[PDB]
Amino acid sequence: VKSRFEKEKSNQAEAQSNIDQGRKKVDALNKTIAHLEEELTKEMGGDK
Amino acid sequence: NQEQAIASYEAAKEELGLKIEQIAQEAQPIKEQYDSTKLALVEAQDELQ
Amino acid sequence: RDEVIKKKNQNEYYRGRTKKLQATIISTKEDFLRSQEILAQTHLPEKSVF
Amino acid sequence: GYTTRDCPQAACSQVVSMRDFVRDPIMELRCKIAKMKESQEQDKRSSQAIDVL
Repeated sequence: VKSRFEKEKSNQAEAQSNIDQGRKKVDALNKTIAHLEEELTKEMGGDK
Repeated sequence: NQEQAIASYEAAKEELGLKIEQIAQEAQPIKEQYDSTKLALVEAQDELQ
Repeated sequence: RDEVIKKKNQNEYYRGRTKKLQATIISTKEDFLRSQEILAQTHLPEKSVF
Repeated sequence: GYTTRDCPQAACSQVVSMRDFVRDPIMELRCKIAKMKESQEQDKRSSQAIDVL
């Protein structure tokens, strides 16, 4: 039973690590897309 | 889609945390009777000797 | 001994995560093959845009 | 149906019953080490082959 509990806790820790990796990756990606969306599109769009 | 996956991961994390909580709650008494049997067995062995 | 058993369990769920990441990267290689399949058709821009 | 039967394996000639058999830890020790080594070698070859691609 202790082995099963530590297994479930380890799976929980791995899920938390996956959540942290995904959230930090998506935050960096959102920063990149915010930086690059208006890199050159703003001039053409405002002109149009 | 990454945010959707992260939300699903969070839901799974919370539900599995509830699962581990109930598992610990039911498992601690097992350790309790294990300790009680240990004390009973060692006392019985001492009295026997 | 209990800590060693816990560390064995650590090693083995790390092995499980290794298998999971191997599945992820085989999926990525299939995606790469599909990318080459898309690359097979050229889609060259016309020679007379300008 | 037979009280004593010849040992099926070669390099010997004798008849044994149920009660002569005892557990041999060496056999499952060999089985476990063989399974673990084959698992590690399969993982290594698969990882290297994927690294090739």
